[PDB]
Amino acid sequence: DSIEDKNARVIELIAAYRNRGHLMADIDPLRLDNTRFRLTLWDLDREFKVDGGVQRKKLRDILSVLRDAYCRHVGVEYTHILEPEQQRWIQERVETKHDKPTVAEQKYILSKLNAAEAFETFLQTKYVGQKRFSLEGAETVIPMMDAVIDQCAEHGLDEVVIAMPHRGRLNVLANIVGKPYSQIFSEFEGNLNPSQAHGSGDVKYHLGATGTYIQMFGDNDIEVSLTANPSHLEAVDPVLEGLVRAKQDLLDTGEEGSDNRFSVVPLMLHGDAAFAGQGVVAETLNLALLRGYRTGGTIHIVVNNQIGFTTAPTDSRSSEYCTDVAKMIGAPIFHVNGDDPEACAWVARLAVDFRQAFKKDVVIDMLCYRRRGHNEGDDPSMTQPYMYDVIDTKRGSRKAYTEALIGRGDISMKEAEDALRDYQGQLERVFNEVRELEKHEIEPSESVEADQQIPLATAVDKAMLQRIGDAHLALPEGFTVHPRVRPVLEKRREMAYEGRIDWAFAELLALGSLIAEGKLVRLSGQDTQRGTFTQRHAVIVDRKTGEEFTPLQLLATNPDGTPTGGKFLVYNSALSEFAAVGFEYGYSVGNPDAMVLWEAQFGDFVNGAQSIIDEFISSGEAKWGQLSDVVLLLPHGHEGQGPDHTSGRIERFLQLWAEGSMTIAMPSTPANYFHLLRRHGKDGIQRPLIVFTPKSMLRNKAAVSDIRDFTESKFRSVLEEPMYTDGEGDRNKVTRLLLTSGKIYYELAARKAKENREDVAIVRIEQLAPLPRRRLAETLDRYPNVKEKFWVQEEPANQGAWPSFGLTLPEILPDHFTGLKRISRRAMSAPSSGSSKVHAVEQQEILDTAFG
Amino acid sequence: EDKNARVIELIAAYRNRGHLMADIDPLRLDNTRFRGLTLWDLDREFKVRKKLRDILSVLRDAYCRHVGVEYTHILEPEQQRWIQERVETKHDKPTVAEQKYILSKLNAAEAFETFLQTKYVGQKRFSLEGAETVIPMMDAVIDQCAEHGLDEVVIAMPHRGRLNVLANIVGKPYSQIFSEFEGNLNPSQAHGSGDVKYHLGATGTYIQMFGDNDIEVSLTANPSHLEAVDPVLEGLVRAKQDLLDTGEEGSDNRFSVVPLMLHGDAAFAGQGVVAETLNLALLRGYRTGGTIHIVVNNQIGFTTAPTDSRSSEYCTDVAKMIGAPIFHVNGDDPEACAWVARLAVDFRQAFKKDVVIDMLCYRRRGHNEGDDPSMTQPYMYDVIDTKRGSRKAYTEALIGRGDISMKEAEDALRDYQGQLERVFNEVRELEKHEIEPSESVEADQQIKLATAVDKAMLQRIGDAHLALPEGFTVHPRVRPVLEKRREMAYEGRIDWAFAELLALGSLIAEGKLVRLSGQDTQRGTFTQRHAVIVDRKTGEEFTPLQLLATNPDGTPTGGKFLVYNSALSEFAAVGFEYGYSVGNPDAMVLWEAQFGDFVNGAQSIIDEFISSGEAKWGQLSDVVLLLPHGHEGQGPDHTSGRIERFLQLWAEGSMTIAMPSTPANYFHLLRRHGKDGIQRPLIVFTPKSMLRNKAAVSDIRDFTESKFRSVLEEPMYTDGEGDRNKVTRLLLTSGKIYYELAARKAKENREDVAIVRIEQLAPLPRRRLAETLDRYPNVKEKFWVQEEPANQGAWPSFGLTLPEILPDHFTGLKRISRRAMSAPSSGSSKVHAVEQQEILDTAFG
Ligand SMILES: Cc1ncc(C[n+]2c([C@H](O)CCCC(=O)O)sc(CCOP(=O)(O)OP(=O)(O)O)c2C)c(N)n1
Ligand SMILES: Cc1ncc(C[n+]2c([C@H](O)CCCC(=O)O)sc(CCOP(=O)(O)OP(=O)(O)O)c2C)c(N)n1
Ligand SMILES: [Ca+2]
Ligand SMILES: [Ca+2]
Ligand SMILES: [Mg+2]
Ligand SMILES: [Mg+2]
Repeated sequence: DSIEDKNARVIELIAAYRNRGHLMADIDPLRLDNTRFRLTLWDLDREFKVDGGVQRKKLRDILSVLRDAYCRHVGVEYTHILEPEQQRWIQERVETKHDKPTVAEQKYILSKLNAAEAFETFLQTKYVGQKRFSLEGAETVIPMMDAVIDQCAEHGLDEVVIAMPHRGRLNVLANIVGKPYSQIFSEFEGNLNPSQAHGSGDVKYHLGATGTYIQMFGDNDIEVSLTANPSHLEAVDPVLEGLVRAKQDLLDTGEEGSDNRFSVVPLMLHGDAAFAGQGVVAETLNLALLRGYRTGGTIHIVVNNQIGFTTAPTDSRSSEYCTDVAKMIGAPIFHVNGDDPEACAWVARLAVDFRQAFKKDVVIDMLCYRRRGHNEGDDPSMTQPYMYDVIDTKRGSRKAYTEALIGRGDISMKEAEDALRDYQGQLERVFNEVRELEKHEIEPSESVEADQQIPLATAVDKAMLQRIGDAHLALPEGFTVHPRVRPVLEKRREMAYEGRIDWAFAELLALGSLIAEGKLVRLSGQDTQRGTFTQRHAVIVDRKTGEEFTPLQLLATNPDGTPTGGKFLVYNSALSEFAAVGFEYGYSVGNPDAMVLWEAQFGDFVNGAQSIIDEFISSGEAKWGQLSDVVLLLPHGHEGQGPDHTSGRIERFLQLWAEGSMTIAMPSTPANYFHLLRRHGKDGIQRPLIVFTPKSMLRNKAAVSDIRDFTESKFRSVLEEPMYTDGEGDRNKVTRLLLTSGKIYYELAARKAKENREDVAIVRIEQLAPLPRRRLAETLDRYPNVKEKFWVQEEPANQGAWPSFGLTLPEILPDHFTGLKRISRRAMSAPSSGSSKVHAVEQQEILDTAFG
Repeated sequence: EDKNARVIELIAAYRNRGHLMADIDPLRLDNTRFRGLTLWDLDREFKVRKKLRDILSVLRDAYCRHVGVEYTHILEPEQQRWIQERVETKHDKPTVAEQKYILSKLNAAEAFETFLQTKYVGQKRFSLEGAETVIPMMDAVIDQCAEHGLDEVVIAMPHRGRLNVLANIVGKPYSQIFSEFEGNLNPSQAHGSGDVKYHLGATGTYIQMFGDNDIEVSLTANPSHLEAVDPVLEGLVRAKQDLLDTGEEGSDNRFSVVPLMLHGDAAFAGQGVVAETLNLALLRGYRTGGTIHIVVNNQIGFTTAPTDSRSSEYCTDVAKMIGAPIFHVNGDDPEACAWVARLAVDFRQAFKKDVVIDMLCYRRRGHNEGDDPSMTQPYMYDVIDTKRGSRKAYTEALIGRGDISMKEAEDALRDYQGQLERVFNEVRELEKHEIEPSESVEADQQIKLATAVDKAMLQRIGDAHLALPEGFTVHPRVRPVLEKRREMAYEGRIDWAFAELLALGSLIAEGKLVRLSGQDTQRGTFTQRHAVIVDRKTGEEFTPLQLLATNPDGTPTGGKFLVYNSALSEFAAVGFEYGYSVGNPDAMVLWEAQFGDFVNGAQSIIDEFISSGEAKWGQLSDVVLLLPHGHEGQGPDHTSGRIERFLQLWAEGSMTIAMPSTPANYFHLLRRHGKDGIQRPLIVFTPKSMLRNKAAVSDIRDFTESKFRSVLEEPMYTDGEGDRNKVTRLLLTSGKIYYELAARKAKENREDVAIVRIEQLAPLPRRRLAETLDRYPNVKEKFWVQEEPANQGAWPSFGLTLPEILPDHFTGLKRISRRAMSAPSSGSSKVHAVEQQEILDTAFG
C-alpha cells in the first residue's frame, strides 16, 4: 500500500528467486514439460533498499539481476545450505555480470564438441552393430569435464581421479583422459595383444586410463585418471573416494596431510536414474565430511538425459530432481542446460572454485537428452514416442554452437567444415592402421594365479614385542585412563614380556611391528577403535577430559627420534558396509604399500557389501588387472547369539574363490593370526585377505600364545595338536582323524583330554584358500593307523567349509581324502537357531558324534 | 521505512534457520548452540497488521522452543503454508485427563525397563531408558490415525525399545515377553530355528482412550541388519492397501493402512536402503500415501559419536531428498512429542507424503545393558548421571500444576510394579519344557495339481493383444508381436515371452491379483514382454492382460494386472516385493532383475528375508524372482544370476529354484506356484537369447494337456523315432546349453549320447530323475554339463548332493564346464565362443 509495504514485497520477491527461481529456469533443452513456465508496473522504475554495503537499486534492475542469475540456462539450488558464508559465496558469484569467454576459448569449446560428436558418428559408421553407449545428445559433458580439469590445474592441484558409468565412457577415455584411439579401435575389432588378452577381462566401457592434461591457455599440467568399474551403477562411487583418500594421504595432502589443499580431486559422473535409485549414492555422500573418509569435496556431474533405458523419470524418483539426495550434505546443486556449452563450462569452473573454498561436494545436473536408444541397437520410440518425436526436430549442441560461432563472426562456414574433415580424416587413418594389424588367435581365458608368486620371515625380535607393550603404558602427562581400561594396557605390557598373548594383543603386535618397519596401517570399521567386544582399545579416551591417546602411533617414531615412515590410521566408520568396504578396497588400490583392514561388527553384516565383494574384491584382478590387498575382518562363530550374530558366510567366500584371487583364513591361535597379518603386509603380493575372526575365543584362556611363537615361528596353514609336536603324544595310536577349522578345535581338544582319547587326533586347517595341499598331505602321512577321517564344523551342512572341502578334498588328494565324511549341524536356511539353549544342545551333539 | 522490510527478512530467518536455535537436545551437550530493529519497534504494528512483540513471540514458540521445524526446503508452497498455519498459532493446552494418560505411558515405559533390569540383569534387552517419550509419541501417532478413521498402523523398527513397544503399544502379552527371558518356550514358540526376542512382531487392536474409534496395530519381523526391513514394511502396507481398495490401486484415496517406521540415528544416516525406500514414497508402483518416520536420536551409535556417523547437521537430512517436513523435538517434553506426532499424521493425511520426527534423547545405559559407555563417551555419561529421567520430570511438573498428588503418583508406580511381579511369578511357576535341536520347516507346508488351461483360454489371451482401443496406434515394430501372439494362441509354436503372459493372464482370468515389476519390465529388457504398449501418436498406454480381469459376460473375475517399471534399485525393490507377497498371500508377486548379475545388490533381502524368513519367524512369502541368466558373450555382469549362491542358501524346502528350458514348462512352473496354496519363494533363472530361439517353442497341447516337468528328456525319445538303448553316454544339464548340445548331437547323428534336463534345481526331483535315467540301461558314463565356471552354476551343489541322494545312479558322475573363474565369464564375446565350443567338444569327445 505504502513505501514500507512496497519495499517489504521486494525483499519477498528477492528471496523467491534465490529459493525457487531454479523451478522457472530454462534448463531442459527438450522443453518437454509444457506447464514449466506456468506491486504495480509503476513500482518497476522506483528505487528500493538493498543490502549488498547498503545500496539503493531500481526494481527493474534487481529483477533483471535475479532472472539472469536464476531463471536463464542455470538453475541454482543453494538456500538449503546451513553455512551462511557458503550461501553468500554462491550468491555473490551467481548474482553478478559474467565475463564472456574469449574467441580462442569459444573455438576450443567447439573443438571439444567436434571431437565428441565425430567420435560417436565415426563409430556409428564403422561398427553399427556394437554397443558403445553413445554420448550423442550430451556432447556438452566433454567441454564441461575439460573445464573441471582445467580449473583444477588453474588451482595448481596434482591429480583428477574420474569414476563414471557407461554413458560416453569411450568418448571420455579418448577425448578427456587421452586413451589412444588405436586401443579403442582394436577393442571394437576384437583383436587384442597378449597384454590386453590377459586374465578373463571385461567390456570396453568398463576400462580405465591415465594421462597428463596440459592447459590450453595456462602453464600448468595435472594428472588425469579414470578408474575401472563393473556394470553395477554407482558401485564404484565409494571405491573412487577410497582411491583418492589413499592418494591424498601419500601426497601429504588433506585430512592426514600437512596442507589443506586436498590436491587429488574426485570427479564422479552419474546417470539420472542410477543417481536417484541406488542407495550407495547416499552412503558415499554421507562420508564426504567424515575425518576417516573425507576427500575435500567431490565434483559430481549427472548426465541427466531425462531417461533410464525405457524408464521415464516419473517412475525413477519421488523428487523434482535426480540430484535431491545431495541436499542431505548441504551440497550446492547447479542444474544446467546441456545445449549451452558456455553455461556448462562456467558452472564446472564455479563448482571447482566452491570445492577449493569449502572442501565440500558440488553437484552439476546436466540436462540433456539421449539421441539414440539406450544402446545403439535399441528402438526408443516403442516406449518414448513423444520424447523421440521432439529429439528428431532437435539440432545437436555442436551444430547449434557452430552456427553461433559463425554468426558472431568468430569462424567461417569453411573453417568449421574443414575442421570436421580433418578430424574424420585422422580417425579413418588410425582405423585403417589398426585394421591392417595381424590378427592374434583367440584362446580361452587363463587363470591369473601365477601372475603374483609368493616369496618369507615374519618373526620379530623380543625387543619389538616389548616396545609395543611399553607403548600401552607410555601415557601422556596427566592422562586419566578409565579404571576398566587400565588393566588391558598393563596386562599387555605383561603379555609382551611374559607371554600368554591373547588374540586382541597379537593383532596390535602385528600392526605395530609393521608401523615400526615403516608401513602405513589403516584400520577401520564399526566401533573398531575400542572393539565391538571391548578387546582392541586401539584408541583410549581420557576419563576426565575426553582426550584421545593412540598407543601404536608411538611405533611411527624410532627410539633415536626419527620417523619410521609408518603411521596408524584407526577410525570408527559410519554405519555402512557397502560404502565402507568399497572405500577400503579403493584405498588399498590407491596405496599398494599400505596395510588396509576393514572390520565388520559381525561377519553377518558383510552381505550389505555383496556388490563390492562380487564385483571388486574377488574379481577385479582377473577382470581389469586391478590389484587390491584389502583385509576383511569378519567376526565369526557359533555362540548362541542368533542367526545374525554367528556367521561370516565362509561358504560364500570359498565359492567365490578361484585363480588364487584371495587368501581365506580362520586362525585358531593369536600367534598364527599375527604371522597371517605380517605375511599379508610383507609378501609383496596385492591380493585381498578374508579373515574369519573370533568373538568368545578372544577371552578363551586356552587360545593364548608364547613369545617364541612370535619371535621364532612363521604362519602355519595346517596345525597339529601341541601334544604331538611339543608334548609326549603318540601319533601311531590315532585311528580317527578329525579335520577342523576355528574355535571348535578347543571344544574337541577339551573333550579329547576329558576322555583321554589317544585314538583321536584333531588337525586344524588355518588357511582355507588356497588349500594347503602339500602341508595337509604331509601332516596326514604322520598318522599311519587312521581308519576314518571326518570334517568337523559347527556350521550347518550347507554352510561353512564342507560344501567346498567335501568336493575338493577327495579330488585334490584322493589317496588321503576318499571316504571323508561330515560332522556338522543339519543344513539350515538361517546360519543358526535364535535360542542360545538350542545352540548349546546342537553344539553338544557335534562333539558327541565326533567322539561317538 | 526500512524497518517493515527487516521484519519480513526476520520472519524468514525464523522459518528458515530457527531450528538451529531450538532447545531440542535434553542433554545440552553443545555449549555454543545458543550463540536493524530497536526495542522501540517491539510495540509498533508491521505488515506480515501485527505488533513486533506478538510476531517474535509466535516465531519463538513455533521455531525456537522444544521443536525445531524444517519445511522451507519443500517445493510445494501449499505444504509450507499448511505447516506455517498450524505451527505459527496458539496451541490448546492438553486436558488434565490427557496429561495423566501421557504420564501413564511414561510410567509403563520406564517401569517395564527397570523391572527387566532387576529380574534379568544379564540379558540384552536394548533398553529404551532415556528415550521413554517414544511410547506416548507412538500412542499419539496411532490415536491420531484412529481419529482419521483409518484401518491399520503397520510398524517396523530396530532393537531400541522394541520389547517396550511390543508390550506397551502393540499389546504383546507381558507373559510372552517374560517367558522369552526365562527361555521356556512351548512347541508353537519353539517352532523352526527362530530368532532373538527383539526381532519378533505382534498384532492387536488399539482402542481410543478419549475417542470412540479402534484401529489395528501390527509390528513386522526383521533381522539385526538395521533398516533392511524399511522397503519390506512399504511392500506389506501397499499389499494391504491394494486389498482394502485404498491407495494407488483403490477406489478411495484414503491409504487407510499407515506405515510407522522407527529408526536409530546412526543407521538412518549410514544405510543406503533408507534413501532407496524414501525414493519409492511418491512412485505409482510403490507409494503407500506417506510414511510416518520416528528417529530415536539418542545421539550415539554404540561407541560412535554422531561426528563419525554423518557428514550433516541432522541424522534426518536424507529425508530432504523427497521434500519431507522434518520435526526435531526434545525427548524431555512428552507433550511437544505427542503434539508433533499428531501434526505428522495430519500432514500425511493431507498430502499423502512422508513426515520425519527426529526425537532427541539419550541412551541411559550402555549400547546393550552389559556395556560400559564411559570408556568411550565419559563427557556424555557424566551429563546423563546428573539428568533426571523424563518420567520423574513430567511427574514433578504434574504435582507442581496441582494435577496429581505425590501419593497418587507413587501409588500408580506401586500398582504397575505389583502387576508386573504377579505376571513374572505366574510365568516362573510354569512347567519347563526340554530344549531340543531346531527342526527343518520343510513339512510345515505340504504340496497332484492341475495347471493345464482350456485352449479357449489361450485364444482369449491371444485375442486380448488385438482388442485395441478405438483409434489406438501401435508402433510398427510392436504390431507383429501382438499379431504373432494371436497366431501362436491358435496355431502353436508359443515362444517364452508369450508363455509367461499366458500363465499370468490365465491366473488373472481365474480371479488372481498379479503384480509384476522390475527395471524396464513393462516392455522388457530384451524387448520381448510388451505387457504395456505405448500409442505411437499420443503416448497413451494399453495393457492387454487387464482385459482378462473381465469375464466375457461383462462381470469381473476378481483378478488384476499390476505391472510397473521399478526405480533403479535392487535392495528396496526386492524388499518391497518380498513384503508385498507377505502382505497378500493370495497375490502372484513377480520381481524381475534386468540381468540376474544385479540381484547381489539385494543380497541382504535374499539372505535375511527370502531364504530364511519362514525358519526364523514363521513369516511366509510367495515372491518370485526372475533372473535373466546365460553365457552369451556379454561379459561378467551380463551372464550369471549366481545359481550356486541360491543353491547354497537353499535348505528345508524354503524355496523352489528352477531353470526351465521350454515356454510350456515355464508356464506350468508359474501356474503351479500361484495355485499350489504354499507360500514359499520361487527363484527362476530366465533366458535372454533363448527367448528368440526357434527350437525353444511349445505346442498348444503342452499348455492344455500337460503339467510341470521337473526333468525333461529329448523329444526324439518321447515323441520321435529315437532309441534309448543305443545311449552309452548321458549328459545331464540345465538351461539353454541343452539346445547347443542337441544341435551338436543332430549334426554328428550321435545316437550313443542322450541329454537329460533338470528343470527344477531345488528341491532336487529325486524320484523323476531316477525314473528318467532308468530308461537308459546301457549308460556307461554320466556327466554334469554346464556353461558356468567349475566353482559356479549347479556343479558345486549337484557334484556333492547327486552322488549322495542317488548313489546307484550318480556314483562316478563327472563335470564338463568352464574352468573355475573369479568372474562369472570373460569380457570378450570371441573368448566366450572359443570356451563354449570347448564344452561342446568335451561333451562329444
Ligand atoms: C545396480 C544396477 N542395476 C541395474 C543395471 C542395469 N542397467 C544398466 C546396464 O545394464 C549397464 C550399462 C552398460 C554396462 O556397464 O554393462 S544401464 C540402466 C539404465 C540406467 O540409466 P541412467 O539414467 O542411470 O543412465 P543412462 O540414461 O543410461 O545414461 C540399467 C537399469 C545396472 N547396470 N546396475
Ligand atoms: C546393517 C547393519 N550393520 C551393523 C549392525 C550392527 N549394529 C547393531 C546391532 O548388532 C543390532 C542390535 C542387536 C540385534 O538386533 O541383533 S546396533 C548398532 C549401533 C546402532 O546405532 P543407532 O544409533 O542407529 O541405534 P541405537 O542408538 O542403538 O538405538 C550396530 C552398528 C547392524 N545390526 N546392521
Ligand atoms: Ca600383500
Ligand atoms: Ca505358492
Ligand atoms: Mg539417464
Ligand atoms: Mg543411536
